[PDB]
Amino acid sequence: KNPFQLDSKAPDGSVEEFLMAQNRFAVLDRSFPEDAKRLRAQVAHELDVRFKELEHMAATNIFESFAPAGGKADGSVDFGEGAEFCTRDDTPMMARPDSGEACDQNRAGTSEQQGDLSKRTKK
Amino acid sequence: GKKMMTTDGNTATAHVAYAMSEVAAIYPITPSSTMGEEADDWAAQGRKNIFGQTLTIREMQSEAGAAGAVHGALAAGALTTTFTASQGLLLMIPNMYKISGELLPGVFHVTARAIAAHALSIFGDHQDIYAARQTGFAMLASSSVQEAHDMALVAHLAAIESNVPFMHFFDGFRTSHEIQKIEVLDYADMASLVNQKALAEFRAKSMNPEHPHVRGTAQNPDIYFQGREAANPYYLKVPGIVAEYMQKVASLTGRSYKLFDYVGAPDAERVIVSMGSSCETIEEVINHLAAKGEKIGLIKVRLYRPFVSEAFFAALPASAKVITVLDRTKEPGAPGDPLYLDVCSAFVERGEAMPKILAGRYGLGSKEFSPAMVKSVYDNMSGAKKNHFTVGIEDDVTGTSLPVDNAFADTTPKGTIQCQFWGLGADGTVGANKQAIKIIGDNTDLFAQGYFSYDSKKSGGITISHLRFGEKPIQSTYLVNRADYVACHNPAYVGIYDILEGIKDGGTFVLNSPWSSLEDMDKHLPSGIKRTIANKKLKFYNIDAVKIATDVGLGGRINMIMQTAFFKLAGVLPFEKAVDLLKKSIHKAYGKKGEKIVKMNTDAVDQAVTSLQEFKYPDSWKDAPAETKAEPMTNEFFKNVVKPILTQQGDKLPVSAFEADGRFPLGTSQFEKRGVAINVPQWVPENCIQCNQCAFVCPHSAILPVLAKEEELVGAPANFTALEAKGKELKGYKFRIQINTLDCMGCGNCADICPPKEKALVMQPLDTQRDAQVPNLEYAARIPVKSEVLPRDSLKGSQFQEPLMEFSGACSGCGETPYVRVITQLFGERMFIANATGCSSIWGASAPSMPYKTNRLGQGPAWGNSLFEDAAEYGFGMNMSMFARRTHLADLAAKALESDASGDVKEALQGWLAGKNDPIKSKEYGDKLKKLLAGQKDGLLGQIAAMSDLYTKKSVWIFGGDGWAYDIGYGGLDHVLASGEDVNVFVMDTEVYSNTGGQSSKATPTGAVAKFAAAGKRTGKKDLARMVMTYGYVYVATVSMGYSKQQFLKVLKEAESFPGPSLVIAYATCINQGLRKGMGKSQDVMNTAVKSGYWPLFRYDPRLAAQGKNPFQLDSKAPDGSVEEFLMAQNRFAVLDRSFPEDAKRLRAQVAHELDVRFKELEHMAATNIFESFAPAGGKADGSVDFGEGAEFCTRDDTPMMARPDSGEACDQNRAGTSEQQGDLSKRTKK
Amino acid sequence: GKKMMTTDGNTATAHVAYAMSEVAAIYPITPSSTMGEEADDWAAQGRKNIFGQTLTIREMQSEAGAAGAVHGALAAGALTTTFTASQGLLLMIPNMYKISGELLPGVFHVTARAIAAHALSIFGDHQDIYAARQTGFAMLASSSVQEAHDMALVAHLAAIESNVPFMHFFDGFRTSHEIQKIEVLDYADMASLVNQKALAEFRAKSMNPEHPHVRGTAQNPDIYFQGREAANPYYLKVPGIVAEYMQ
Amino acid sequence: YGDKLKKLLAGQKDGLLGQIAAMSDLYTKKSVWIFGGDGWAYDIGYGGLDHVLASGEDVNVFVMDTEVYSNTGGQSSKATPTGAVAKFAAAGKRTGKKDLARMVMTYGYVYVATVSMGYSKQQ
Amino acid sequence: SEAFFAALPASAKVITVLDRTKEPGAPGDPLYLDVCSAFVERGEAMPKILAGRYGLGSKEFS
Ligand SMILES: CC(=O)c1sc(CCOP(=O)(O)OP(=O)(O)O)c(C)[n+]1Cc1cnc(C)nc1N
Ligand SMILES: CC(=O)c1sc(CCOP(=O)(O)OP(=O)(O)O)c(C)[n+]1Cc1cnc(C)nc1N
Ligand code: SF4
Ligand code: SF4
Ligand code: SF4
Ligand SMILES: [Ca+2]
Ligand SMILES: [Mg+2]
Ligand SMILES: [Mg+2]
Repeated sequence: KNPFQLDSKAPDGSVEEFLMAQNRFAVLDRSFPEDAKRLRAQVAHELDVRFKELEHMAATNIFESFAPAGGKADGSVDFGEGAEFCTRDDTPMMARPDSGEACDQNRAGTSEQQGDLSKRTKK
Repeated sequence: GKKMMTTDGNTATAHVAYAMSEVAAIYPITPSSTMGEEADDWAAQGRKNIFGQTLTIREMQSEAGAAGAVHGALAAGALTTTFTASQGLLLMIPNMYKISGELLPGVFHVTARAIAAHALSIFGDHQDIYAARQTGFAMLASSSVQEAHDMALVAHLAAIESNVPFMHFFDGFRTSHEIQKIEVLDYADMASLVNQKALAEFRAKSMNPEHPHVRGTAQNPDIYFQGREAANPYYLKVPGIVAEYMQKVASLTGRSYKLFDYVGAPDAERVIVSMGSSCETIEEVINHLAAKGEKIGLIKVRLYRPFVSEAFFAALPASAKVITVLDRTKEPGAPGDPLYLDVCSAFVERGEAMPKILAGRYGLGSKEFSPAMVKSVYDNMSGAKKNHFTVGIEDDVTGTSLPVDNAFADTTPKGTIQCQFWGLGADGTVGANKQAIKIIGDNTDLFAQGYFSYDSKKSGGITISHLRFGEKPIQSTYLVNRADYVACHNPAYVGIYDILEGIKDGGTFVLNSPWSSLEDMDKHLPSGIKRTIANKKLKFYNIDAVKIATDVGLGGRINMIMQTAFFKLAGVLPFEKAVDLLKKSIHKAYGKKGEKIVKMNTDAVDQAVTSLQEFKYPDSWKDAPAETKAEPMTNEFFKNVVKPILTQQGDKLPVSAFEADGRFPLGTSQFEKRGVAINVPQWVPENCIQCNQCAFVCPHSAILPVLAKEEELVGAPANFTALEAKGKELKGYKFRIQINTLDCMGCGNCADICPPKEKALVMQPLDTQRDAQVPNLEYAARIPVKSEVLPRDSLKGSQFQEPLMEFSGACSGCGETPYVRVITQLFGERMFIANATGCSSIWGASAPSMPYKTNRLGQGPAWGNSLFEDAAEYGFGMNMSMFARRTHLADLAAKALESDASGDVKEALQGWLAGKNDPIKSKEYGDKLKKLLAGQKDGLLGQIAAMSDLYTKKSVWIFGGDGWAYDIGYGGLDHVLASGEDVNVFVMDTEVYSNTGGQSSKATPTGAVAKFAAAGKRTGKKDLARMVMTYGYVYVATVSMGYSKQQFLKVLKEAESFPGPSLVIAYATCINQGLRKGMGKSQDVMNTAVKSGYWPLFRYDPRLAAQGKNPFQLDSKAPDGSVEEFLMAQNRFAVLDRSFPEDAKRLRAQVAHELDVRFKELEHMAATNIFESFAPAGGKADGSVDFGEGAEFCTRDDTPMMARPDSGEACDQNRAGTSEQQGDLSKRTKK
Repeated sequence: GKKMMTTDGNTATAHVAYAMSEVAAIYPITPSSTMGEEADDWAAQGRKNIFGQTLTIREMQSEAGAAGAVHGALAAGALTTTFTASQGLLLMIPNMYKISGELLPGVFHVTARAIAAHALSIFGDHQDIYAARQTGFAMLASSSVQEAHDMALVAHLAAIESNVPFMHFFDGFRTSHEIQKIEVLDYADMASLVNQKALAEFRAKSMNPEHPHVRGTAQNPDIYFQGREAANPYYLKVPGIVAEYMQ
Repeated sequence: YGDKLKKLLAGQKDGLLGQIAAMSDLYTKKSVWIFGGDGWAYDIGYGGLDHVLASGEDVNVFVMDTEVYSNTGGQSSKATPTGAVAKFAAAGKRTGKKDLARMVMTYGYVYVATVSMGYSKQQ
Repeated sequence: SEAFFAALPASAKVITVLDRTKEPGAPGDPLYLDVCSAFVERGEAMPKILAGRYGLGSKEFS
């Protein structure tokens, strides 16, 4: 089922009275009447759009699964375990107790390129 | 009981921390990362703590988050620990006050690292731990790997009994990454030492709704001071508790400690007080010198907080007449560093004898602190007695340094074998050195020590191993400077580095090279080396490690041969045992895939032992002909500063060589020319379709397209082949794809993507290419770049622009640098870069290699690294500066328009004001102004003329990785984008904390394997793009070079031109992801990332809504079904499949499901008809009004928090009800 | 000229800070809030600083954000200031090392407030300013409403000429909120005390693509220590400079 | 079941049962709540709030949105709406309210809701 | 320190350094530690130095 549910209804048109009933809004109307008029209209439009977007969310049939947890099971593995090329650099930042073992550091090109160079330079 | 073990300071302390803790909140930071990672690994393997439980570990979004979680965990009654350093410890400070203030038994294990000031440093010193000395945490220092283990245990036990949190610390790298054979206790023994009554008291006083209490109250002046002093009893007792546990632990281990310990002559007259790993080297020197009659000693500081002066004096010989206190930090402006001030206080309070006390600074950022330096310190006490000195550097600026005599005799105990190994990154030298340390330590009574110096270069970097083996304890916490055995595993080093420096007489020198014949050696081996080998009668051995490896089938892989060389010639073990042990271990390790890969190594050993014969050299080497100096031309700065640094001589540069503020100039990497690629591309002009994709894609700017006119090719070398230029606009020009073979890293991305079947680029060995291309690139570099020919932001055209970020220390095939290189080609000359700490800042600016450069006109990115957590705000600040200063400029312009300035000037000003924020017009008129106002120094036109670097519209960019953007700096990123100001954020998503060693980030995808997500991350990838899109006024887009270079460029232009905030998220391949066919497949992987639907490309452009059109546009097509092969082609996913096939199948199916859903969501977004569209901006107008002006009721409270200068007027405070209720009561009461 | 006015420590300080700064990144925290709010109201009212410009002020998400913004503004050549205390000051510490480390003329005005330990307190003491004593910022104290005005000015003038960031502080409430009849200087008088050459030099060395440089490098053991000691000549001149401006 | 263990184990001091008896304040499942204002949730504490919600653990965040930093004196926050007057928004805030709710809903596995007592006590 | 001493009367026999903070476990608070170091480096007269804590959280200092 759709996880999103709308519990209130579309703007009933009383927003202007709502704002003007609070000094945080009204005080602007008394000091910068032109800007205030503009901003209260901007608020009205912002909410109009938002509500419309919430209505789509509520009417959509597109949403994803859910599961509290589970799976993992004992054990972990290093991301570099059995990789074909180095997964760490020559930096002291990536240095670790178990690092230091030789690997393909990508300075000889791709596997395929390396393979083809072998084929061509065979001798 | 006990157990022997060879490990580093990190695992030594993590070993105890895991046992003594139930919870751990962590965050990765070098050099402490190892601890948290081991804790995670052990918990996953099933290791139990003293309570029989596996540790509950969690990675937070930052260290501030970990500190808060640690506080909560402790408050809620769970023993808790954390690991951190430097910048991280700083973020924990606010919570430290709370954790100690609330008397919680927490324990922080800190690898002391330098704090970033004039520069960032990951190396060790005590700046960080001293920054927290006032938080109320007890502080216990350990000075050796074995001490790290012991003090970690004392800290925990003492924290539990005392109720005072503890910070156990040890020196970054010098102690944290040094390997030593030590002894560790079983968890059961640790458990037996725990005070059970205290543990139960902790549990009972903790937060719990069954018996609640209130904590974290807000207090007024009447009681705060009393409440702050009520913990005194606890701090008075902690010292005795620490001593008690030092004693209990000693009865189990045999190693005793005191809050302050003394070593040396009991009648010493000159004493040193120090803390940390320096104490080990100091003691070693005391043994040597005292044996010659010198009356010197050392007081080792264990418990630094609380500072118990009585224990200090218990360790001070009454005979001491001069005392030098060593501080491993710098507090600018303080009358002295912390330890020094603490000691001084002890003497004044004692009020008796006052010996001469001197203060000394050493070891900042892991600066060497060697025996010679210790000698300097001791000599100073009997000589000049210079005060507030520095040692380890040459301070020729203020003259605070002690001179250091490097002829000082070797002081390692009798019978110590010292080794040095010069390797090349990824040649397995370090891993071989570590094996030899385990092998030797496990099979002898010898003490072993290993330490490793790495390179700032991530690829093809040089490594230097320092190993010591001996019959006596190894206290040498400094590099080996007089080696018995020196091995140079890379022949390229022979002619460029001072490899035989300090090697002893009759010492053994092993070299890996194909110079078997005396004529070959004479041919390649330089004179200095020959004279050194000859004059010191060195046992010189040469061995074609590459030929044997190939011959036995190991395919040129030299680790085993050089390993055999060590075991055979180092002389720490007898031939027999060594070869035996080495082999037994070869079957031990390996042995996995048949005895075929076992035989090759066994064989490689046998063959190595045979080929390992003492090369014989003619006595004429004694005075070989000193060669010349065939060194090319470069800058004075590259000659005097960076060259010296790149060749391991930075330690000799005095203070005078550096800028007070730490700045460096751009383009110093232009001259490095390392030439470490094994294979480089070869241009085949017959097959070239002149598309420029190869140059666009290069992670290192190694490809230089050339567009010349006949006349420019005149002196062109014969082999400077050029095609007639294809393209209507290029009619008449000659085209060429010039390969820069020395700067190439040989990743193969260019060749891999070159369009035509009959490739125009083919990888060939560096040798087959350099002689021809070195002179060619050098000729081409002098050919003017044709930037005016084609559109700057067109695929082909962009490559005809000057790249302003070249030859960085990024890994070969790095997925971040191509993006950055292109961005500079489009805005480079007018951009600011606020770079978050991370790979981009590391390849971006690791001294002394500076990859960002200026163009032919001297313009280039103004680049800066503030911190890891504040890049967005840092760039926002740069944007504030430009706004302020360019507004000042605009105001002067407007004023000047109303003066008698000439019509020309006025016309230019009017033009600039009108095009002020337009890159084209602001530059056009600004350029007229530089001309017109040239020379003007008086009045208004003068000020305006002096502000020319502000004329053209600048481009502020914020560069950062995913860890920065989705985690630690997300709050700042979110606030900056929400500001609506004109900044550009470019996020290089590598889907992990790359630079620090592949730790998971909220950007890490479901099922991906990474540190702290080693069973595959179990939460989907955070959707930063969709979160930012909810704003409606921020331009948001995603890109992937491999999929579309055009969409990338389109995004770049649309984001930068957006007059608001822009966020661009790019798919960045990285070595941590483990691309199965190499990093040269990066472009193809980027391509697949998009096609598979794994990484959809889109753009959210607010200005489209401003015109009735949908701001959201999808740029890629629905998932094509290839995700499974896309994931299986990366080890970060493939490993999980091989280890947990069941859950891995499930996790990969979940990814395919998530992306399918997400693509469908993006689809309705593009199909929608609803979107934010009102007015562009408008408004302002001078004036301010207070939200409380004219309110009918009080709008502020009676609190001190809301009190303001103008507050205090009478008002209706809502205690009589509504206006109506009061009205009605008025009517009802009439009267 | 001089001007007699009755106000509190906060306003006496903000009066100077506004005049001597071009940019300010702020975040609210008692008892320093008054200063930022004042600087904001004045800017919105069109008050001009010594450059005849109204102040560019923005509110960040936290003090850490504020401190990062301050660092960036300074790095990019603007005279910058911020107002904070206690918990906020602590979050600015990481950036304080960077700001003093790159020798930037920043000025922090702090109303010294207690740090939250066994409890939170919005009241005054030096717990917060002492927590930042190793960051490399010069630290100048004022002990009265009148001194708050004078030291604030000395702090700004001295930061510009010395290139060492300054932390001007006074007691939370006890001074920040005490009201006294004092004398403040006109903006013109302050402007005449400014070292025009140091100022031009600060702007010439700042970040700019027209003449770039790299700042905030990552350094190894080979050179970090020398690099950290390179600023000594600047700290050596600070005392003399403060004394000169006090005079 | 926890209450039954309190009676059945009352007095137990030894071994396993004793250890279990001493852990009764852990028997009942607890409800972990995080309280804070909009300034905390939308600004300074946002990054930690975001990280903790993304963790998937069982915690409850309750945000009392006053659309300003109230305690400190009415300073604007990212939760402050368009046109509202507040300190640092002296001419009415010129950017709209940050949509914290829709941002958090993008995870899909976090429960998100908005309330308003005056409109519906039941909701 | 030079400026500190230029302000200290040569007659001073006892000096009390008042710190308005508390660093738990420190051998002394910041100003006190700084003053102590001043006397130690001078090497001359050593008057009695006393450390005192006051005014935390706006506590009256009357
Ligand atoms: C040098 C330094 O201390 C780095 S490098 C950076 C890696 C971040 O990765 P991101 O995904 O943002 O970028 P990437 O490397 O390209 O993957 C971290 C964790 N830090 C360590 C760290 C931790 N915590 C804090 C406050 N500061 C720092 N500097
Ligand atoms: C008392 C204390 O120091 C408070 S009261 C609080 C206001 C928070 O507002 P919010 O909207 O989240 O909640 P509200 O009050 O219910 O509106 C602030 C900014 N702080 C000051 C502050 C500033 N900066 C920092 C790091 N810490 C603190 N404690
Ligand atoms: S192989 Fe890689 S580093 Fe070399 S030119 Fe090609 S893209 Fe650049
Ligand atoms: S990618 Fe190939 S075809 Fe294109 S310009 Fe480069 S060498 Fe020529
Ligand atoms: S992002 Fe990855 S590939 Fe690039 S420099 Fe960093 S570790 Fe290397
Ligand atoms: Ca933009
Ligand atoms: Mg990353
Ligand atoms: Mg609020």
